[PDB]
Amino acid sequence: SHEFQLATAETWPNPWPMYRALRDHDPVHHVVPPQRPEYDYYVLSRHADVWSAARDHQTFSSAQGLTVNYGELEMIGLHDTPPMVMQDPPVHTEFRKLVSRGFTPRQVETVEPTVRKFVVERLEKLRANGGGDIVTELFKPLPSMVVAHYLGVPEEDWTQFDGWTQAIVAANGATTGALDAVGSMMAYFTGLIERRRTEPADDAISHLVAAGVGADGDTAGTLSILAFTFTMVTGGNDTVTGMLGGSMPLLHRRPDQRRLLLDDPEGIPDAVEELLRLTSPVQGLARTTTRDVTIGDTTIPAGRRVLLLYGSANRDERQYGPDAAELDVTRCPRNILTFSHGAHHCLGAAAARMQCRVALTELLARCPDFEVAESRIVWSGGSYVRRPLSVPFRVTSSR
Amino acid sequence: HEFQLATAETWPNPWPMYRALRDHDPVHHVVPPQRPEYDYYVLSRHADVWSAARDHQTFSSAQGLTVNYGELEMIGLHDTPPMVMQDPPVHTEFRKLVSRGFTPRQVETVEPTVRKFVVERLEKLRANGGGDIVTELFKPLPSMVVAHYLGVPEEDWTQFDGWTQAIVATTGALDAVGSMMAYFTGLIERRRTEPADDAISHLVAAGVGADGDTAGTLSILAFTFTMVTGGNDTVTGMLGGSMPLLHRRPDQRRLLLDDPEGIPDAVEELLRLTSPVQGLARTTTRDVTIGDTTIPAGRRVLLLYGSANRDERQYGPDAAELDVTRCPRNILTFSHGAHHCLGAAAARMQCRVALTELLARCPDFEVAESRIVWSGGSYVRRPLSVPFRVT
Amino acid sequence: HEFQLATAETWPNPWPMYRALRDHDPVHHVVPPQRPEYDYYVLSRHADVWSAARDHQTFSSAQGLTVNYGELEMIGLHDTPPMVMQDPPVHTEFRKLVSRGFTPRQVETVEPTVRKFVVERLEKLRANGGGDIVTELFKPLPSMVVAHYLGVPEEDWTQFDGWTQAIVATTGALDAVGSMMAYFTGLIERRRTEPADDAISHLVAAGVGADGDTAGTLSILAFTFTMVTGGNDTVTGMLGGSMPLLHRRPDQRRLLLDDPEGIPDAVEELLRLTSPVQGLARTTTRDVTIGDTTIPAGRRVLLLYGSANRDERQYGPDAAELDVTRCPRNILTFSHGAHHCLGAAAARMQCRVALTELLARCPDFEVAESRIVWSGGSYVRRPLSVPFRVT
Amino acid sequence: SHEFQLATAETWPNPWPMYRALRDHDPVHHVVPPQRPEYDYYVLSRHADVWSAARDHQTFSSAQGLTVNYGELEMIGLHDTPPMVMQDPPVHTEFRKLVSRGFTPRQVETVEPTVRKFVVERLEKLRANGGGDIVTELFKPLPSMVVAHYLGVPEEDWTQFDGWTQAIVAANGATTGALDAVGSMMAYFTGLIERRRTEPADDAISHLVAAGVGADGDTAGTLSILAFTFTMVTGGNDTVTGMLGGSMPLLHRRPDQRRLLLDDPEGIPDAVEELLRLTSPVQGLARTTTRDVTIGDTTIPAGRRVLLLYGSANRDERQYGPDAAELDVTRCPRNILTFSHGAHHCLGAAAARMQCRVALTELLARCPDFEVAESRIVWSGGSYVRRPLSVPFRVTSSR
Ligand code: HEM
Ligand code: HEM
Ligand code: HEM
Ligand code: HEM
Ligand SMILES: Clc1ccc(CO[C@H](Cn2ccnc2)c2ccc(Cl)cc2Cl)cc1
Ligand SMILES: Clc1ccc(CO[C@H](Cn2ccnc2)c2ccc(Cl)cc2Cl)cc1
Ligand SMILES: Clc1ccc(CO[C@H](Cn2ccnc2)c2ccc(Cl)cc2Cl)cc1
Ligand SMILES: Clc1ccc(CO[C@H](Cn2ccnc2)c2ccc(Cl)cc2Cl)cc1
Ligand SMILES: [F-]
Ligand SMILES: [F-]
Ligand SMILES: [F-]
Ligand SMILES: [F-]
Ligand SMILES: [F-]
Ligand SMILES: [F-]
Ligand SMILES: [F-]
Ligand SMILES: [F-]
Ligand SMILES: [F-]
Ligand SMILES: [F-]
Ligand SMILES: [F-]
Ligand SMILES: [F-]
Ligand SMILES: [F-]
Ligand SMILES: [F-]
Ligand SMILES: [F-]
Ligand SMILES: [F-]
Ligand SMILES: [F-]
Ligand SMILES: [F-]
Ligand SMILES: [F-]
Ligand SMILES: [F-]
Ligand SMILES: [F-]
Ligand SMILES: [F-]
Ligand SMILES: [F-]
Ligand SMILES: [F-]
Ligand SMILES: [F-]
Ligand SMILES: [F-]
Ligand SMILES: [F-]
Ligand SMILES: [F-]
Repeated sequence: SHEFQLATAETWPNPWPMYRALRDHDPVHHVVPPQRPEYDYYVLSRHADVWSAARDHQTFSSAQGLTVNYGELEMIGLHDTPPMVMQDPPVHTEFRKLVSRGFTPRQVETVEPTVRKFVVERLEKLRANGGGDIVTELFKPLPSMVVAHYLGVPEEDWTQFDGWTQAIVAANGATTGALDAVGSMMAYFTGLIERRRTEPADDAISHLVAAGVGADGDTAGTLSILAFTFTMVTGGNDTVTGMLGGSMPLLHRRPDQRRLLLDDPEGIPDAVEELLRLTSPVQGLARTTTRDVTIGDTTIPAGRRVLLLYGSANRDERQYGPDAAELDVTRCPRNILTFSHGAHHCLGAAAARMQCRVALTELLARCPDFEVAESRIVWSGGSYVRRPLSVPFRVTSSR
Repeated sequence: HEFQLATAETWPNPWPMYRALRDHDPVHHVVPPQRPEYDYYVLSRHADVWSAARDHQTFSSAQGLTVNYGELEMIGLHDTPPMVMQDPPVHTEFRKLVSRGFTPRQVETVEPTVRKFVVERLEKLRANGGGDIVTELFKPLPSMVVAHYLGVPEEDWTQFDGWTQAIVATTGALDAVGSMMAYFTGLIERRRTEPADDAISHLVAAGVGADGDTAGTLSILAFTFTMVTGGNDTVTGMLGGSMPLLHRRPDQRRLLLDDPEGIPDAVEELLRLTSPVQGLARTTTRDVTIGDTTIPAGRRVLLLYGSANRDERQYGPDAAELDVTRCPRNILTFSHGAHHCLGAAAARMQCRVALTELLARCPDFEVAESRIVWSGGSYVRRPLSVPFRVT
Repeated sequence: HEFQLATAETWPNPWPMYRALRDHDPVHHVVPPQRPEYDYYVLSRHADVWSAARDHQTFSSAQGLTVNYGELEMIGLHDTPPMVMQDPPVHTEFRKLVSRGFTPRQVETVEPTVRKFVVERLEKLRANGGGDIVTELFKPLPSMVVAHYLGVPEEDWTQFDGWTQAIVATTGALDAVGSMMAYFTGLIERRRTEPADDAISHLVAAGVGADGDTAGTLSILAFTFTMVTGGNDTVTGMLGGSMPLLHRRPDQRRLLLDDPEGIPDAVEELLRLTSPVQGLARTTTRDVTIGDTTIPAGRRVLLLYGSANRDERQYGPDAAELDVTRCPRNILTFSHGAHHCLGAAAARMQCRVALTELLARCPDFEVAESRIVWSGGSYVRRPLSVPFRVT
Repeated sequence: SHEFQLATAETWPNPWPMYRALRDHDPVHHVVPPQRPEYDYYVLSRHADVWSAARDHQTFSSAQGLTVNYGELEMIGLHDTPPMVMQDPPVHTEFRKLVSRGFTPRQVETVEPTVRKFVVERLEKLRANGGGDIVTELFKPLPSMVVAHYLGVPEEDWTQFDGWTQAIVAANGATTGALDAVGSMMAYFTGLIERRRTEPADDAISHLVAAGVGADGDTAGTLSILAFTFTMVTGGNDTVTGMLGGSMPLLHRRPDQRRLLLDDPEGIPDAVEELLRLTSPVQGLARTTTRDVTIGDTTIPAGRRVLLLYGSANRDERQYGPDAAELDVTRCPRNILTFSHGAHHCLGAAAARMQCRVALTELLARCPDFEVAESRIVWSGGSYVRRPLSVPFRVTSSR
């Protein structure tokens, strides 16, 4: 297929061939914006290369940015960039230590029931109409509760909070309700932060406040806690949506794979893994070299940005065999990059996995013969996170 | 004595330490016993600092502006600007847009508004014999100008300054930040359909934040925050920092009293001696050699503007003292090069005004040096309290 | 349940967790939430652990033997051997010399001395109905043999064990370490002109420490320390660990009571089921692939000897239970390959003796499983207290 | 001159030409023991290369050993190796943090008087005999007091402690008094450690005990504190001796340089720096690569040991000019490697510097026209630390 090109809503449907293209012919692809040559960068597509890069945080930095956009830490450009910039060990270690305290196994169990309740409520509402938009009806609002949960947002506010969430996530002058939501969200948290100073819980934010972040005047601290929550509200929400929605077409395309999980629900957890591999909600993130580095026969100059195609890595035939491109709920894939590897390995991987499990389990139980109108599926914009905005669902069984 | 990052108790007199460095260790090496890897260098001579600032490709700003490699560690104590600028080409565009909010029309337009406040507050002080000139005037003063450049509508200036003064400060500032944050979100929204001439309007007009951006809208708020705090302290610093200087040299003030036509030139001298931004670091993007010393690539190098301005090698023997008639050239109070301060004009205007009115309405005033209280912070040197007395 | 490094409260029954791993996650990946970089793998199947241990060039020992990358951080809590062995070629020479202190003559020579103590203490216990068989016998017992291999003269064995028992334990052990340290320095000095057949004599005879070496003399002391502690706990572990097993399966004991000619074979079975050294890590020297999983170079990989020995894929369905008649082959209680235990013989002898005398003089004994107390430590599993009762 | 070859007492006199040889012709010299080829290693001699290597602790590890001896962390071989093995950041960071607490400026001031007292006592005793062995009479016992000081050894024990010190430092069956000293030293410290558990000072050791090292049973901890003290007693003692003694011939060879410091004692501190550069007590230490690394046109395989010739680096003409080999007390040398650079930059650099200053100052004041019988100077064994055992001194002025 075509050569590298950052993804758009139009290209998100089948980026797989471009990946194969790169993997089979330009493992270390050099991109040179024809107009702005000073912003050239590289793209890694082979599982092996992407894997090493992600892990070797010493050579491939994060604190410079996570996208191929050099103006990332400035003002112009942004739009498609994480709200917060992550540091590298040792600097990053304090943070990871503290925030991981709000990301324990109890955190998952404590909110799983809520997840299932909602999943079942919406699933049955859809069985009522014998169809609908499973993304709009379930996979979009679903993650918001988990994110609110991890952020330490009290139930009374859940209603209000989800409001703001949905206004912002919708961003991509309809986005005016967005600037508004952000402000609202903004003030809310400075409040919640205040509340936590003396009424701490065990949510990530409580552990940062309790640890002193944004304490006695420390403005920069408070600001970063905010940057964190907004990064969670935005990304933590639609990465899960991307997984759930993105899984629909994969399953639809193969009822035999669906049948396996039907006669034996035990395969679901493993299936979630295979689904995670193929969907790769976070298709790719970039790094900045901290010294001239040589991969294969290409030598990426220091200071250059390199995009790690996690999505291509999870589909690399070299790592997963000939059928890498196909769905195999029994595959039990090892070394997937869906959550990356190394210092920043996703803290909510078990939260996402739980959500996928509950969702897929309930779905397969109540809508054993669902169908997806692929052709009518809509993909969100952005070049890094691959999620669907709309997924025409329809249980070939009603009432 | 040996070099060391300043503190509120060491800010009263860093001058000797600077001389020491300029004279005996131009390219000073600091090696923290606890962390020899988190080592850095300190340039103190005017010629070097000047050349360093001008050479952005070699001395980058995109790594931080502090000598602390672990600055971005949420741990605590963040003596650092609420956000950091990139270097060209990246910075070029940003700077180009924001500079449209820093035009001559911009500075001129608010001057009258500023002079009025200065006079009102000065007279309020004469009506009391004295008072703390920093909290009473110098602190609130720079607040207005920031708002003016951020495009904050006048009616709000009262409510706004309300937060400003809480943030630049029992942490009710958290609330102040939330309020101000949300405030700006609306102002940005608004600016999408009412593009004035403020920096923010020019940014929003470019597409920043204008689209449920997030990140983009957050960087807008980071910038507004930098201005809100940095823009206050620096002016507060210079205006307050000038008090003891003018107090100590009555002969100088006399020159300005007999001939106020020399106040603009005095403003330069005062800026040279105050250097509110005593220093800011950079990070070598390659191994660079200065004199005998060679600084490895990726090393923080603190540019001591404050010292460079007092460098005898540049301003003569008396470089260390007040000479309102000096008319110093090439000062580094606003750095040099790609990051040269955009609010230099705005900064100068506030002092030309403030100083003129001070001298014109309180020709005879006294400052209790001994009772001045400096703020903390190793990079920006400003007084928290400067007891004033007109008589 | 999910995998996790053992603790004194989890040592009572790890068997289920192992099964789980062997059956569902042969090459288990552990990713610490606080430190995803300090991640590692856990091999639990006999075939893999066996192959891992045999392949030293790929799975090195010279990085540490714990899954904790920050093991050598003085911070605190050091669940790790008092020193670490290198891999061939380096290890080859060391092992060659030290192995001369682990000869057949060596094991045979002290057996009688050992059996006597066993009998004395066993009778002392019969004279009291019972007592704690670990503190009363199993703990002091392995002490003698170590001393014997370290070349500690018998008269001292009393004073020596004195320290041993203090160290293997209000930290009067610090003093015990100092005393023992100095003790060995003299013994080494001595050995320069009185080279016996102990391991130390063979080392000193080679030139180690013998020259105001330091380092060299300190490594001698590190080794003697490893032996002193490790060599005790492991045997203490196996002997004590066998108590509940023999207690639980009276039918088994009966087989040994009617025919004590089957005790040597029972010793193997008991070693297979106790695996005092439940596990020890290695560090991949290259990217290596096991099954679907690929472990990156420089990754700690915990070899679960304890699990490999209970692997049904190797010993059949009942692999999980006591069959003194089994005569298990290729157990991993003493690892395999370049680091295969040198004191395997010495270890086996102490149990052949201890067990025979136990069964011969207390055919009818009881162990209060419910009241056994395990020691801490995630790699060596031994009981601190095993209340004994003869009746 | 000849090709690389680890130093011996016989070769320590003038190793400078071998260095130049390497620098000018084999900057990345490959050494291959003819008999044990598996133990091949590399040697860096150019200031630039040695400097980068020392700093880049990520690539060039320390925790594997500090010498070119691969059996370093085992048993056979040792002899010429540090008693303790240093870790790499982050692991090493805790230690550095705690021990540096006992290495403050006060620590120097608090013991400087003692240094000067002793220096003057011995100097005058030598003026008495109008000569003697300045190493045996002063530069050998001198450092012991500072080391005892930093280790937190109470004055009453000073007598006893120095005894053991001298017995061990003498190591290189006369070394029998050594094995004895070590044992004595050994037990002493376990005691001192005990004492510190409740009677802590501000000496390095107190900070480790107070921090918990070797606490509630932690045997490994206690053992490492010991390894540290023995590393100080051995190395901390004779590196200073190497500097002081080694400086004698350098000064002797140039009375004009000595004259400068005579008419202006201010130059002494700077002189100490130039002396430090030329003496390089720690001529070199090795590192182990943690990945294939390429210097120039040579690519040192990972896992290989590399010797960083600090002594050659300080003499590199490229860094210090044409006269790099000569003494210039006004040179004011920048970037010297005498104390290394990076994570392990010597903690006692200011202590050594103080000693050199006091010594050199007193010497130049009381023995302005001393002489050294170079030909009769004796060098200690070992390939890493270059110190003299004997230095025939003689003030061409008596009484
Ligand atoms: C299927 C959904 C998800 C995917 C694919 C995903 C993916 C990722 C990836 C790849 C990273 C690291 C990016 C890099 O630097 O390469 C990351 C980090 C992280 N994720 Fe997720 N994530 C998901 C859901 C979540 C959720 C629901 C939460 C929160 C409840 C979460 C919390 C975080 C946090 C806090 C980190 C930062 C860890 C660090 O920097 O050490 N993620 N995620
Ligand atoms: C006493 C008065 C002030 C002083 C001494 C001061 C000093 C500085 C310095 C040293 C820099 C460059 C720092 C570096 O990169 O090393 C700077 C940049 C800047 N200042 Fe100020 N400043 C003052 C007042 C103001 C005010 C009131 C504003 C406007 C509201 C302002 C806006 C800025 C901006 C936006 C830049 C960044 C320019 C760029 O990055 O291209 N400054 N200032
Ligand atoms: C219950 C009895 C014992 C058990 C289960 C045991 C277990 C082990 C294991 C697992 C190893 C290899 C560890 C590895 O590298 O992964 C080992 C090595 C060794 N053991 Fe033991 N051991 C026991 C008793 C003893 C005794 C009493 C001595 C002798 C006094 C001894 C001396 C050693 C030595 C010196 C080695 C190292 C060999 C080498 O590195 O080449 N062991 N032991
Ligand atoms: C002229 C004399 C001395 C020289 C040339 C010297 C040299 C060195 C060097 C080169 C290192 C680091 C080696 C490497 O890894 O490359 C070192 C580390 C150190 N030195 Fe010295 N040293 C001297 C005197 C002392 C003294 C007197 C003390 C103690 C009072 C001392 C305490 C230490 C300590 C504790 C470190 C370890 C720091 C760390 O690992 O972070 N040194 N020394
Ligand atoms: Cl603290 C933190 C920082 C970064 C990331 C990861 O980057 C997030 C994805 N994400 C978010 C949550 N879980 C996954 C991201 C990528 C690309 C773009 Cl354009 C936007 C976003 Cl939000 C995760 C936590
Ligand atoms: Cl966009 C921008 C970024 C940085 C700077 C300059 O850095 C500011 C000073 N400042 C602020 C305004 N005018 C001057 C600063 C330095 C040190 C410390 Cl601790 C705090 C602050 Cl705020 C200027 C604009
Ligand atoms: Cl020279 C040598 C080095 C290591 C080992 C083996 O490692 C020992 C076990 N051990 C000791 C003796 N026989 C067995 C050990 C493991 C874990 C923990 Cl936490 C402590 C210890 Cl002590 C054996 C000789
Ligand atoms: Cl904690 C620590 C570890 C290592 C070193 C440094 O290595 C020391 C030199 N030294 C010692 C003190 N100051 C300098 C050394 C090198 C070579 C040889 Cl053969 C022996 C020794 Cl002792 C310094 C502290
Ligand atoms: F798009
Ligand atoms: F660029
Ligand atoms: F890898
Ligand atoms: F139901
Ligand atoms: F139904
Ligand atoms: F302060
Ligand atoms: F001065
Ligand atoms: F000069
Ligand atoms: F840090
Ligand atoms: F323009
Ligand atoms: F307006
Ligand atoms: F001038
Ligand atoms: F005016
Ligand atoms: F005063
Ligand atoms: F435990
Ligand atoms: F089981
Ligand atoms: F299987
Ligand atoms: F660590
Ligand atoms: F042999
Ligand atoms: F004997
Ligand atoms: F078998
Ligand atoms: F027997
Ligand atoms: F029981
Ligand atoms: F020698
Ligand atoms: F080797
Ligand atoms: F360098
Ligand atoms: F005298
Ligand atoms: F005299």
